[PDB]
Amino acid sequence: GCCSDPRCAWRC
Repeated sequence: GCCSDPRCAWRC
């Protein structure tokens, strides 16, 4: 999950 994974979570 984007919002879960820190490397994606910033985009969320």
